[PDB]
Amino acid sequence: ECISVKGRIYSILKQIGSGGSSKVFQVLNEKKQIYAIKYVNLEEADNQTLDSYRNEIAYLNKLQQHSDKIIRLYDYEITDQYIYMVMECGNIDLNSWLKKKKSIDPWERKSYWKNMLEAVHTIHQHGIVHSDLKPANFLIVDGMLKLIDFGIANQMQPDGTVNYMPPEAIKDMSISPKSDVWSLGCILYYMTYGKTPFQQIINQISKLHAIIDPNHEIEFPDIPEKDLQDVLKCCLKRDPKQRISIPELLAHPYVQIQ
Ligand SMILES: O=C(NC1CC1)c1ccc(-c2cnc3c(NCc4cccs4)nccn23)cc1
Ligand SMILES: [Cl-]
Repeated sequence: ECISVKGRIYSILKQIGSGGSSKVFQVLNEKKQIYAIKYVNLEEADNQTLDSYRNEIAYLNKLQQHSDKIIRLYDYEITDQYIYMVMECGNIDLNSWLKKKKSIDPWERKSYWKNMLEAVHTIHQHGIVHSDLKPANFLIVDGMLKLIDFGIANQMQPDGTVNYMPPEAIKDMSISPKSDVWSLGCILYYMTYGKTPFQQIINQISKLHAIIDPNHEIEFPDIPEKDLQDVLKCCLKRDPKQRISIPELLAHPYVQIQ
């Protein structure tokens, strides 16, 4: 089982994901290095879908030079029939790593948050609001967390959830960078307390209710890191105008004082 891309040949080791007409494979080049190749079948694809994938590739190419907390794109090939993207392969996604972990190391949680902030900061500077951040969107490679996509095209499922949905995303059924702060908050909450803020409410219709509800209060058990407590509280403010910004989160003692 092989894949060729712009001259070069690759052996499929394992399929790691699949979505709308796309598949992500862990593969090897001739020198026995590991990559992740994404394949998209374009045969039965809208002009909307095509344009979203074109928009994804352009943004991923551009955003290469600006942060190394964005997945590396080594090469790509696009025709009317398919797209191949040769990207970095990670060790493990952040969702799978959080589910395997007993207790999160305080220094390693702070390192990861820094990484997430840098990645999301970067896409914001180029006018992208992701809008659907989850642990599944971050990948552990080398020592660092990297963002793997931009919420531009359809997300890959591993081979959903509303636990990270911001209140204004539910309230706007009748886009701000503050929306990414909420979701990033929820990942940090999970990294801190072992649960997302509303992971206790199993009913999805009931889950959407607590997120929008001012009179529902999120609990914050006290911890050694009083800075971390505060970061969590400012990210998880229901009113987006009063919610903390990425550039503020970067000036925050939790991230600055070592
Ligand atoms: O589609 C992606 N990004 C859009 C901008 C183009 C995308 C999807 C998956 C990956 C990727 C690259 N590496 C991984 C990975 N690695 C852990 C593994 C799981 C199984 C074998 S390795 N798990 C999940 C996803 N991985 C990178 C980019
Ligand atoms: Cl912001």
